[PDB]
Amino acid sequence: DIILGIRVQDSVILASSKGISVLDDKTRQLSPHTLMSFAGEAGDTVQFAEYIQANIQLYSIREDYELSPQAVSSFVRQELAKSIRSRRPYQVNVLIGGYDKKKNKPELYQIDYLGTKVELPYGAHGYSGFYTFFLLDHHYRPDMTTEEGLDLLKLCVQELEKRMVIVKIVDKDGIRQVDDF
Amino acid sequence: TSIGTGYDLSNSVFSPDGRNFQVEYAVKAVENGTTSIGIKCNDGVVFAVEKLITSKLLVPQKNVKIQVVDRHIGCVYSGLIPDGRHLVNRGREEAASFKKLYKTPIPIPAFADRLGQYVQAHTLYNSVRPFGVSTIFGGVDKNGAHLYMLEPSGSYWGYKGAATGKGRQSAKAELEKLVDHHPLSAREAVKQAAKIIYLAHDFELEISWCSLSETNGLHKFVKGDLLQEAIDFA
Amino acid sequence: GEVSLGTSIMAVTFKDGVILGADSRTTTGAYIANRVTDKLTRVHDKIWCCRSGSAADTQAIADIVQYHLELYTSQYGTPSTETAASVFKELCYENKDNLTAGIIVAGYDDKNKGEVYTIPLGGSVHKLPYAIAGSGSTFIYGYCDKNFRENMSKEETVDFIKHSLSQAIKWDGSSGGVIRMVVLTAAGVERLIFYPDEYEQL
Amino acid sequence: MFLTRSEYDRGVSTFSPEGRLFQVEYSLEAIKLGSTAIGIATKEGVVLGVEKRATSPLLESDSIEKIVEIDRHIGCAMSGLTADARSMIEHARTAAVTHNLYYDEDINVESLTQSVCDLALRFGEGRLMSRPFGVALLIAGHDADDGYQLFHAEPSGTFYRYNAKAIGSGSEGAQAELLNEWHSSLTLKEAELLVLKILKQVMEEKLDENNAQLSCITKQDGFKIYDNEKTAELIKELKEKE
Amino acid sequence: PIVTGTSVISMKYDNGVIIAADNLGSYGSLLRFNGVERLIPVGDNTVVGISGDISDMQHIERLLKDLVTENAYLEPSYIFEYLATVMYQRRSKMNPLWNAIIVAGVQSNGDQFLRYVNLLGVTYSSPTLATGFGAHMANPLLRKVVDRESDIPKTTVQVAEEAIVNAMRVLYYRDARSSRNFSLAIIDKNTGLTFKKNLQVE
Amino acid sequence: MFRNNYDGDTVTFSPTGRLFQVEYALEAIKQGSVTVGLRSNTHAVLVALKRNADELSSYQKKIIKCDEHMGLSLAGLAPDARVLSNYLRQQCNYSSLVFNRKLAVERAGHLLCDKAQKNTQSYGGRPYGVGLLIIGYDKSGAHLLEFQPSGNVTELYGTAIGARSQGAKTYLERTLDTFIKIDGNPDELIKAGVEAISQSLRDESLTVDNLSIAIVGKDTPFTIYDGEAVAKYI
Amino acid sequence: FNPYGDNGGTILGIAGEDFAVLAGDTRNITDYSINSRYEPKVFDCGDNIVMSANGFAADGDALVKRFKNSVKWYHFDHNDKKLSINSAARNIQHLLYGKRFFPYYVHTIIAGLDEDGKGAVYSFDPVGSYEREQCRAGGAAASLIMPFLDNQVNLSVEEVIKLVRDSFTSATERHIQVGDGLEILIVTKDGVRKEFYELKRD
Amino acid sequence: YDRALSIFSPDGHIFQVEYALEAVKRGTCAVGVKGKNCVVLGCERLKLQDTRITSKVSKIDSHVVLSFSGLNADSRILIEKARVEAQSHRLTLEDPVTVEYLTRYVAGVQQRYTQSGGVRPFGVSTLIAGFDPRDDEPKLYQTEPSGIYSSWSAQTIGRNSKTVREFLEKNYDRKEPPATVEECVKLTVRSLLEVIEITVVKPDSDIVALSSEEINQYVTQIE
Amino acid sequence: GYDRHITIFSPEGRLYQVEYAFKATNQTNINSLAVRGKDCTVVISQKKVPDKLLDPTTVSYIFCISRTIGMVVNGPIPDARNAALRAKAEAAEFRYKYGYDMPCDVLAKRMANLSQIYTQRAYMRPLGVILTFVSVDEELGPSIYKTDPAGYYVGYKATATGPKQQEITTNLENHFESWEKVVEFAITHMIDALGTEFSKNDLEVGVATKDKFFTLSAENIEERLVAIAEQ
Repeated sequence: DIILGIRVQDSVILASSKGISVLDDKTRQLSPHTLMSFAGEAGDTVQFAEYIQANIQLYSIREDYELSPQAVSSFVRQELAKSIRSRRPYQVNVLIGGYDKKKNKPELYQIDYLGTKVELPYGAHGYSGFYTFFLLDHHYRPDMTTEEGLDLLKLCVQELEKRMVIVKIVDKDGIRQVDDF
Repeated sequence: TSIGTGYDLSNSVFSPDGRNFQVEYAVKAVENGTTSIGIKCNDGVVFAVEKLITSKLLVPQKNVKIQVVDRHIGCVYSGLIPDGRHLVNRGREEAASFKKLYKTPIPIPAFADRLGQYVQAHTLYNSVRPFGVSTIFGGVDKNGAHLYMLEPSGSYWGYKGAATGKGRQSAKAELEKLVDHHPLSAREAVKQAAKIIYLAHDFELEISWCSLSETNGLHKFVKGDLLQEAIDFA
Repeated sequence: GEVSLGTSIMAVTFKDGVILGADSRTTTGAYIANRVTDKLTRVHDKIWCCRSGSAADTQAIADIVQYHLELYTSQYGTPSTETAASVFKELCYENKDNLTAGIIVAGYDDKNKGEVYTIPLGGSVHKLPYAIAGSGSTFIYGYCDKNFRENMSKEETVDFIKHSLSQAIKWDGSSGGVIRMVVLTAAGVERLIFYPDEYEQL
Repeated sequence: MFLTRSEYDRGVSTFSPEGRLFQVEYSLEAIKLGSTAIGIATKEGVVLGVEKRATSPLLESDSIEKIVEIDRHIGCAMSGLTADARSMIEHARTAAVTHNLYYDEDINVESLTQSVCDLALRFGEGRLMSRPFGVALLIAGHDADDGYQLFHAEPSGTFYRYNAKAIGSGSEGAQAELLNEWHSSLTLKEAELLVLKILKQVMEEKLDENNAQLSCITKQDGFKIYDNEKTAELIKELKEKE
Repeated sequence: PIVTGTSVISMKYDNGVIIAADNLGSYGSLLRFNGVERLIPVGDNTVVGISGDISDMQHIERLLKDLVTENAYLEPSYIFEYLATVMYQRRSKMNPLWNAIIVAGVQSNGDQFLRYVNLLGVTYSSPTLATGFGAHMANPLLRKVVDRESDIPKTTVQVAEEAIVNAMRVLYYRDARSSRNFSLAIIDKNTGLTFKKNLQVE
Repeated sequence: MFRNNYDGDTVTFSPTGRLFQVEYALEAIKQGSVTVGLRSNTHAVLVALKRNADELSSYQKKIIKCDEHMGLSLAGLAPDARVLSNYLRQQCNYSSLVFNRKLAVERAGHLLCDKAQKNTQSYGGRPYGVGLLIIGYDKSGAHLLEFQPSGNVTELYGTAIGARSQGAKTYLERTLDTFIKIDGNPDELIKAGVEAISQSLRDESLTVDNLSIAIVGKDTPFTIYDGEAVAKYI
Repeated sequence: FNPYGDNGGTILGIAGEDFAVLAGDTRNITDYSINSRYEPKVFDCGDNIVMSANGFAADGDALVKRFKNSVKWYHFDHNDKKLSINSAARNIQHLLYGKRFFPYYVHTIIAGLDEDGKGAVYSFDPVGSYEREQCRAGGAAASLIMPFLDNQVNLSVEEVIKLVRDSFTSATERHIQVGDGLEILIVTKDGVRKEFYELKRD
Repeated sequence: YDRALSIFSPDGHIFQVEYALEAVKRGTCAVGVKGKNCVVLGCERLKLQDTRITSKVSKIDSHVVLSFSGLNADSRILIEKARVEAQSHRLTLEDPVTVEYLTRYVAGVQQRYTQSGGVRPFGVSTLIAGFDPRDDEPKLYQTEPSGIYSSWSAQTIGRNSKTVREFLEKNYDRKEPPATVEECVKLTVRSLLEVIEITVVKPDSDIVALSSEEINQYVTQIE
Repeated sequence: GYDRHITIFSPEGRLYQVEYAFKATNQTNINSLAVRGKDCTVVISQKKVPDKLLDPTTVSYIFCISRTIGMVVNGPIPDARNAALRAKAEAAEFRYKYGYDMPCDVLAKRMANLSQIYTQRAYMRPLGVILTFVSVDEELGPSIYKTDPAGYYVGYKATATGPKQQEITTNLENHFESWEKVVEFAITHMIDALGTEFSKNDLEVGVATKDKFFTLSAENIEERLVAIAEQ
């Protein structure tokens, strides 16, 4: 259960790791230009992701407008905190990556299980949060382009599997699936 | 003025003269019932009823109109049947509750107040109608005999002699003479109570009484020779 | 951290009334928070309550009983000591799972003269000619039985209570101070106070 | 002895002299507005037939549903305010399914109609509704305790076991003919023709497979609503026999 | 529990039932209240004997007094089922009555009745019943008199009474929480409910 | 004329003290079919004339069993009969579970009395339009109770309620001295009841379909004779 | 507080080719003390239905009580029609399953004739789960009974009653909680028949 | 009988519910036409109005659409409840709401508000159009304040409804329904000219609001 | 229209239903009088039975609300007894909540505030009684506070109520050590104002002192009348 996020100069790259064998886990499309990736407890984490998708979709239908990624991230933070009020906290980690059409700039946000929101150039959770910062911090640059980012992700993922993913990109063209890790 | 058109179609409404006509109408329902009287004696009280027999099909022993709210309380009402029996059961509940809590029979003045509040509570809101029964009740307690008579308005007082029903004016007039003539023993009143009912009046005579001396404070009916003696006196 | 009432309390019916007596010391552990406490609580003019166990629950219950009795008094006149005990039982019993209350009720009424009702922590009600409760009562159970007599006079009962509580005070340090006593009689409520210099040497 | 307005009909809880409850009686007037529904009970199965009453030609007559399946061996035909009916059918479906869950047995239709009438009874004490149902439904079902049976459930809360019943518009005419024509030895096939024959008289417009649909209850087949092709054949056979 | 009554014993004989209980309410190791009656007559034909928490016993007592009051506007089985329902329901509410109850009585048809019910709602009948410490001491002794149903007609009042009293003496000697004073009730189909008070164990 | 202004609901008393809205409910029983009830010292019998909505419809059920020892008949509004009968049955079963006693016939009729009298005092609800004839047999013995919607329950040797019930009542009064002495003869008692209901007929004759009969006693738990079983009594 | 007790004993159900049998001992037990020697552990619910809930008696008696009430309600709603064994099984499952998070600790068995007339026996898991079984036993000495029967069964209603007698006779020999009396209920199209046999007293 | 929802008229219909329909007849005209594989919705539309912050056709979901006639305020709230149900069903269940399901729910809300004398029923009749998920069969439904929902091949509600429902009845053949987007659009436009905004919904959540309908108007007008 | 049957403003800006409640206070045809002494407050009230059968003992319009507070009601007694139980319970609750005896004025405020509810709520009718609370407050000394169905409450140095309150009040205005003296003073002006001689059966008296409020018995009243005759 690894989720990654890289904020390149014109897009956001989200990656996720996959009894029952198949041939889109830990992700939900909140909006055409917004993507949400989550990791944590099975079950308690998907209902929250499904609920968030409904509310954001409901807002889009009601207003016929694309809610900005910053607003979406704030909404998730309040709902996650509101969820924990009357129950014991549950291990959840959400990455919200979206392209702000109004500002024409990508954005990536990280939300912890306690409901704290961080705007990040890059982020990770799980086993990827122990060493991968040593690589991204050394190699990441602000003006990195999409094609460069996936070399970094392909590089990064390579270290992850040495010490040991489905990849999506959000851009002005919308969500996009990728086979080149 | 006895109709009060305009202010009489709803309960809990004051007429320009301050009267609540719905309560007054409930009084008229009382005046159509069988006359019932209650006599307060030096040692107890006496109740009499002109039960108008309707048909032979009624079971004589189970057709009793002088209700017993509690072992030491006798109750007789005139007016609407549903309200009279509804009030008796509610009064029966209060008597049991008081005994349950304080482990003593409920005093008559306290019992009357509890009924008065319930009856009066139905004159406050338009969703309910005032009870259409004037209830004569009494008994014996630590302070002696008590006879009370609550109206549909919820007003009740202690009485030396009470009367209700259609045969009310005649019974009250004769009842006043009895008090004036003998200002009674539990024995004597039973004969006098029978006399008043016959004067007031096919009807049968039902009589009950409760006295400290002749019934050690319990309420019992009049039967057998005593009954016949009262009829003979009447 | 709840404050438990360290007490040595006693009620004794006598010829023409009842006497309620108690110490004046309340302790938190080994410390004496107050040594002039008035443990004799009035629930009615002729009915007086005394509390054992937790000081919070009993104080709350005592206020309710006084409220209910005042409510009863306005309707059916002055209540009996039996009625007050009944009120205590309802509160003490139905809340036994939450309230830790032990009570002694002593009162005077025309119908029953003096009466004493003791309500241990279990919530049961027991009518007795005399009653003793509190931590210091465990040390005089064998003295009150040997010396108590029925239909005693005021002087004997006052002396009897003085001797009884002097020993409980002597052996129990949770109880001590001044012996405050209430004499309930048809003449009226009377208050007595005995200082240590008056009863210790007995 | 003056003429004055009387308001014993407006209220629902207001008794009139002689004890008539008019609002319930006015509810039956609503049924007469509904489309005609016919039901005949006999051996080999029960048969239901309903006028669809197409408001306009553009209306999807193939989607007008006056007959609804409550249990695999029970069927209901409704007439009147269809909006109120949906509340009753939903309750009936739940009760039948609930009975199977609780007893592992098909609900007895005599018990089902009792449950439904308990709902229509709710305008008073079982209150959940302000006014009585403006729909009268006709239950046809087969339970293996009493055999193929037909029940008519009025909004008043009373159900009757009917050999043959007609409700809705023209019910008075339909019932009069059913009295002339129904008999114990009525086989299912002629009952289906009979239902169509009754619909012919009381239906104001032409009888056609598009505006009339039949249904039947059979032990082997259960509740089934006839296809348009079969109804056309039966209508064709009917006019040939006439 | 805080204040507890130790034991009740009973046995059915040819013409009725006998039930006995000692008049003591124990405050732990302290024999505080030696005046607690624990046999509750509920009419002319039945007695309810209660052990365990005395405070809960007094709560049972009123329900029995309410039962006669509400009805008067009873049978031994009638009363037991009311109690068993309460005891079961209090258990289901996780708020039990800490008591063991023996309902002894004679039915209007002459059938003898003896049923036991405890805080858990467990119920059983037997020729002889005892609660708490009496289940191990008296019950073996009484069973020697009536070991089976066939022995019921062969046991007279005197034999049953003697066995009950003898069981109390053995019970008193070896039971620390017992008292010399006990109450004994005899219910007979002919002579009705006979109720004996403050008997002395000797 | 003036009645229209004061008959709006069961809360307004008329200037003469009459409560019209509940009088109409009593009059609603006359719309129902005639049912006859009578009892001897040891046996009680119910006889009812069922009606069908149409010749193609089954005759409506008119007699119900609350337990093996007592039952009842119905006359008046169907919906009210549904509510009251099942509510009473909810009380037969309730007592056994918690207490394991048979609910006595007298108590059964009186617990229902409180239900009807509430509707005559509050706005919104309406008085029940159904009358009941309850028959049972308990320790005390035979019982026959007639419940009116006005909360009036009367112990009766025999009675008749419904359309043209006066004729049956007259016959029962004329034969009260006879059918009470029919003790230990359940067959003869029913024949008297069937004869009693026959006087209420106008056009329709007795048939195995429309007629229903019930009987209960010491040796007879509540049994309902309907269909071919009723042919002999006709 | 522990809301759950134990009473021991054993029950056995056998689904004959046509007839059905339900058997159980009559002894009621609490921690080595015999509460009573004859408590009917097997019940008849009518409609050719015999029911028995082993384990905690207060849970068992309630379950049969509610089930019997459900049968009465079923009769009222279904024109007094007979209740099928399968219908009762699912009805009991809902009763058992209606208290999952606070369940009955009873291994109950119902025996009867299915629609076609063959013997029927259903055993219910305490949380409701049931399965049709040819023969089943539950309780303390259940493990000592089934193996013996399986040898001799895997037969009329007079030769199986021999094996059940010997089976329980064997269990009482080596097991202390097995009762001093055997109850057997026989279900056939004729009806329900109760047979009792005596066992060892100690 | 007119002044309450809980009272039946002697002839057997509730007048108050009927009076809600006349409110719909006072509303702006709405039209709907079912093609072989498409559905077309047309609606009836001051100088100083801000036309860039106004569409009478509000979509309840990606694949469902809902036009209305009558009181605009009531419709705006009825639409909101439908939108929430569409997502709630998409949440509790996985599949999107069936078109028949949504109209049943919307009609239920209107029917529900008729079950009390203290509530004004919605004076709006909805015209729900759309395609079932993963289906190519067009579905058009109409709901009324009374709570009755019906399936229509072509329907018009509001101002000038009878005149427009007569034009459709003769020009629309259930056995010869239009089989092209242009054909149904022309019928809808011709329907509205008998007295312009046109919306076309196509399977797989393809909803487009047409612009430059003047070509069809010019074409239809010449003919 | 509706303004006549429910308590809402009429076009004249007045609540007719509340004003009709005032006229109901005179239905009993009983008038009262309350005056203040140096250390005690005394209230007088007529006891027109008038029926011979009616027992005069139970005919009392004076209620002992609390230990120190008593109130006299003018109007129908069924409404008076309902008011008494309200005041009889408000006083007890105040002591429970605030730990000291209910003052006279605050009780009038609570009862008056309750009456204000009936004058504003459409479905609640005004009680229709006039309550005259008399007590000796430990702070303000003797005090008289009178409440009316309109919701007003005013303190009085001396007040009279009933059909002939104007006749009584005018005499007090002209006029303006033990409670027995004020009782005689109050009775004398009632006789002078009304002109009707009084007996024990026709009069009921209530006295409020520092310790408690009590109602004089029939024999006690006769003694005061005898003392007046000595003048």
